[PDB]
Amino acid sequence: MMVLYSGTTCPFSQRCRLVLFEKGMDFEIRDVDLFNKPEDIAVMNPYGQVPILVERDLILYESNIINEYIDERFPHPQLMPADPVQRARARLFLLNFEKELFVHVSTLENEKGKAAEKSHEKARLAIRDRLTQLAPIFLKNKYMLGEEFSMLDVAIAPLLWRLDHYGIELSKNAAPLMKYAERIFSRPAYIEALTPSEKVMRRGHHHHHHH
Amino acid sequence: MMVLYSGTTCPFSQRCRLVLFEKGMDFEIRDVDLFNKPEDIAVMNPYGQVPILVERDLILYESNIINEYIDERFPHPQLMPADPVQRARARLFLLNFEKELFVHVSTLENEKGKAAEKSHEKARLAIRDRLTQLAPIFLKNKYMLGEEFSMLDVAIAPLLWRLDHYGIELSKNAAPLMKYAERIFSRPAYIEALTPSEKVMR
Repeated sequence: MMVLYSGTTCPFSQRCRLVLFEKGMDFEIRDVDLFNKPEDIAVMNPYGQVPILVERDLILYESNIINEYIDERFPHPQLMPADPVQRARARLFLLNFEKELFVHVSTLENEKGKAAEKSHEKARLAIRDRLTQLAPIFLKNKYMLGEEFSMLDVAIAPLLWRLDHYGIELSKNAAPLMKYAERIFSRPAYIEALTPSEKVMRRGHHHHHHH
Repeated sequence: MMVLYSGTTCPFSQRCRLVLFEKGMDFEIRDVDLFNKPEDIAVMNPYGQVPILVERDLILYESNIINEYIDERFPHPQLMPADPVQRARARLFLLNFEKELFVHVSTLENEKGKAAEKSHEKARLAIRDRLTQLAPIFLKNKYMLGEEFSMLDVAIAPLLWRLDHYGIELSKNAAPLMKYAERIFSRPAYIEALTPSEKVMR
């Protein structure tokens, strides 16, 4: 019985929720209010961040560490490729996502106040530029690795969900990336892993994916 | 035939050289120089950095990515725990070392000039503080994870080799850490992986 400490609107936590729902596991999600962070969070994770996975005497944090652990323990569906060559390639993509995309997500989530407005706009522009570079991939490819859903889709989906929430506008040539986003958002495990608060981030001009 | 593009004094490249000699399979080291960096380098790695590994049509960069792939291609000796819980813990420890130690190694290796002197000192202080926290475990641990040599030792060894080279002066509590460092340096694969240029640093 794994317990996941999950921020209600935390994109990193959403990665871990999505993995758990995709795998249909026995788990308990403990909702954490990041506006009022309990002290146990910093006891379990010296960096004081969610998500955190607790299973017996095991405590993991960092969403990609947690998800790699879960994928090895419960490989159905297999989210990291089983072939070693393709797995290394995928791990390198995940690493580049963290450096080129999710450091800016962290900026948008963590830096606060009028002093952060400049860094937020830099973060929005960097994300826009990099996402636009990814877009041509999704003309030929259903998901990041082709036909099969993978950890790459898991890792990036919470950012694609939040483009409107973050005030990030893409030019029209990024249309394939948004068709890909909707392919992820239509997945039944994605629909179920969304928190009620995350559902409210969906822009007012677009309907919700349903079963 | 694995090919490793290697910086002859690059600590991240030394990580990969160490892993390759630990595994003992066939491979070729290609030295890369700045001003002799082949134009092909940007196609392999758009960040323009070594180390880079090539095997058939596979191209990898980032030392931990390269080494993790070598560890899985050639299982023995295993550089990560076989137990999934222990391995997850070790992957988390490695990730934390990148943020707590090797971001500062990168500052020392890459930032250049008088503008960088301030950040170089900040990098030296941060490394000193973290290594001081770490040192007491080697009163009781042969290697980072205990009795078994692992990727954690691989990852940290080029930094430990370079403490004098980087001008990093450790606190009085570092003696167990330095005895641990000599335990890595006396490994036959570490001796093989040292370049003539690295040997001069100590």
